[PDB]
Amino acid sequence: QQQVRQSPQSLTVWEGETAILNCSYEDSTFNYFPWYQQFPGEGPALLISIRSVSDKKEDGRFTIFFNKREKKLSLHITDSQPGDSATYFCAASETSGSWQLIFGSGTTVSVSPNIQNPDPAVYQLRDSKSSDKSVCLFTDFDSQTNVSQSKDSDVYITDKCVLDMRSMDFKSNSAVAWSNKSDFACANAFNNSIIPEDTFFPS
Amino acid sequence: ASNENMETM
Amino acid sequence: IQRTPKIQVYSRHPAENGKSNFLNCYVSGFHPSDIEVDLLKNGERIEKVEHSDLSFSKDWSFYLLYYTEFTPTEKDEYACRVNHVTLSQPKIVKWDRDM
Amino acid sequence: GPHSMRYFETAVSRPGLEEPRYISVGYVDNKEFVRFDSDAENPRYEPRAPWMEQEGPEYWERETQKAKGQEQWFRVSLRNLLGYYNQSAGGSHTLQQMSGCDLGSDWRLLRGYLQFAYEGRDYIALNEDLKTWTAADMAAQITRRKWEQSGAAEHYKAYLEGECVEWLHRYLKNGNATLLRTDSPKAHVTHHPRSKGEVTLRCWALGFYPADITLTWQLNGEELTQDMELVETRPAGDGTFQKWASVVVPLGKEQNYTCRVYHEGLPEPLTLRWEPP
Amino acid sequence: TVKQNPRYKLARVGKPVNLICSQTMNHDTMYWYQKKPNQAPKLLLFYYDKILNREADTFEKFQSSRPNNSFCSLYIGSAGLEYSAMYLCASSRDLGRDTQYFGPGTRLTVLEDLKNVFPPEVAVFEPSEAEISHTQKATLVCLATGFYPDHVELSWWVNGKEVHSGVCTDPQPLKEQPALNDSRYALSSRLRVSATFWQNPRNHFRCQVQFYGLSENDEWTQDRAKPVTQIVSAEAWGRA
Repeated sequence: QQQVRQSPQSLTVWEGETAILNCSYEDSTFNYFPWYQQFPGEGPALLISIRSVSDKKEDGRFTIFFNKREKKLSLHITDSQPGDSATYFCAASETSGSWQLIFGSGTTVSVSPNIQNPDPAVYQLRDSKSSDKSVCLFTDFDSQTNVSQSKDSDVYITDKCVLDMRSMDFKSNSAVAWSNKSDFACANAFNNSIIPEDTFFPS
Repeated sequence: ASNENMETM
Repeated sequence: IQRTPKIQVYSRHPAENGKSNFLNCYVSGFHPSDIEVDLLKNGERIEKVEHSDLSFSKDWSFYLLYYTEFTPTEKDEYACRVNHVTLSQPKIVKWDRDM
Repeated sequence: GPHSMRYFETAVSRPGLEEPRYISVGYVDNKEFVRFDSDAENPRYEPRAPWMEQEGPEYWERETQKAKGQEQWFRVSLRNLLGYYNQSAGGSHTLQQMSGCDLGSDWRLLRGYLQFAYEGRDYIALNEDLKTWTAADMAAQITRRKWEQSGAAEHYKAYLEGECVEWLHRYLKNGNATLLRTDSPKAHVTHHPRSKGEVTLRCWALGFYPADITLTWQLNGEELTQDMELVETRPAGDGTFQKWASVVVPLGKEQNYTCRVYHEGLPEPLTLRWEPP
Repeated sequence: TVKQNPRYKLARVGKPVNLICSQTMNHDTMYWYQKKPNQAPKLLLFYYDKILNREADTFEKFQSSRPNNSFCSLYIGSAGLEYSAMYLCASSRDLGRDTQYFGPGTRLTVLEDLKNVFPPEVAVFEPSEAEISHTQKATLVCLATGFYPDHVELSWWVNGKEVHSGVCTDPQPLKEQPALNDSRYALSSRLRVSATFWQNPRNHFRCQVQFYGLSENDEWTQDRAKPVTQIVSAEAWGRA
């Protein structure tokens, strides 16, 4: 239609790999194409833009490749970092209404960090006696591993999240699972999730 | 003296 | 709908050979505002042509007057050439001292 | 007697350009006093009357800021009109405005005016009450719905009843010597030879202000119409107007035909006929 | 530099909603957008200097006022479930191609009743003994449970100062009972530090959760404590 189409809806790229973020339009009247980047709890900010007259614009790692004939443009992040993991919006503007920006659906990029020495393990955190729930932690696993939800409704489990320890230049993935039920244990906590076979379980 | 219009069409 | 201009070629004062006057070309009742007006002397364009700035009537139709300083003579022929989107080619209206 | 102040605004969209051509023309007693043009080297309000030079530079800067704001109002409105009528920006579109007030003989507000037009056709117009709106097309009803919710009519009423009247009062006091003038027409009948035993008598009317005039040709006290060839009232250039009325009559009975001119600032309608030299 | 407060707004159906936006940059244009999940930010209306322009497909739903260049507000007459979206405010120094500086935004959820509003239950969990033995690190897990709506802001505090280093928090909170609607939410946070840092009793660890719910002028009739905009925290020092 007379809108701005953005593909893919979500993209998962490894640290260092080149991430291609496509954007297509139908109206030939569009001549200005800016890209906006928004982080969680923050509004979109101008990253890099391009005009109809230019076919390529580079700003460090970020590069926009534009094709006026095919009416398509793409954003390239040659050296992907976990700090780039944000939502990207492709806007289009015409001379008629230069003040207005027609944004695309968006692309949620997720740069998976490279783990130098992976040590997958499931640990049990001791209760603070204030709560009846026991907390289980699956940490230091590779980004290839996917965390799945528990079959039991009473057992709550959170998805894979990354932390950065700059002072030690170390990054690690973590997953939290908890339940107040007595039959719940750390060994049978992440049973539904396809966890590595070399996962460390303490005796 | 001329007048300034408020809301647009 | 677009409106065709109303052309009138005349002099400021009654035409008298040897006596100085002003040749006027009044184009009114046209829409849109875009118009091409040129005053002619024996088929040739006049360089010293002045015009009144764009104005529109109560019925939203545009109007402007094109004037030049001239000395009328029995031999010389004057006319006004106007062009609008409502026309197919520029319209040339001859100047009559009796009208 | 009666007075009036108007502001004839125009906005012609230019394809391939961001801003349109905005021309605001101010009038006092159907005569130009202020003018703005975006096409000008330095776009700002300029006086078109010698008595208007009395205003300080503070006033011109205040009015230029109004026009610069209006230039953008018409720019966004022109884009909104494209969406309503489903048109293209690649074509030229005109948007015109007629706003002001007309005062009575007692220097009091008689009526308030606010009229809009798109493509030379009536779009939206503020009613005599200055509270309700008149919408022609279904597109103009969207504008009416928007302006009724934001209360645009209330803001226009405040100017039309207040500021528009307040400023006109001081404009009349600044140049009453040249504003109140009614130039009486100079009439003369000219002889012209025509086909066979027929002649054309052209009754001329020159040097009159305002343009509102009437030319009549009659035989035995009976007005002649659909046979009398008249011309549209045309400006001379110096600030006065011209008009003529011709009729094909037989030679010999030409003295029976009489011409009458009806114009304001004349004690009684001028009656005249052809004089043989 | 564009400011938007509060970050989260809670309103009842029919009641009027008013969102303010500050810029303090002397910008001529100030835009208002509507952002729905996995959808493009739709332009609602904008204010150039003192001139207002509302989009033809949304003018009936939204109104706007601008007293001064710095402040521009978005007004909603009668609130309804269809308005439940984020409202982003942008500002530009011109009415053209120049950069649009967006604010942090305001997440608005409008419901039939304010009965299901609950404050969070924050509890810190001391790192695993096996984690300190196997790896040179220790992970602290914070747990916020039984809160409604989704409106929460988690923060980690070490020795009185806020830290972002080794902090991992879920982007969206998990549903306690996802099978049925009008369900309470749960959020988890992770704080990874060195083994020596946790074993030291001098070091202090605190988990702060900024809850957004009812206001000072909000209606309440129930016997249960008012779920007003409050701060719930959990403390832990360490074990040698």
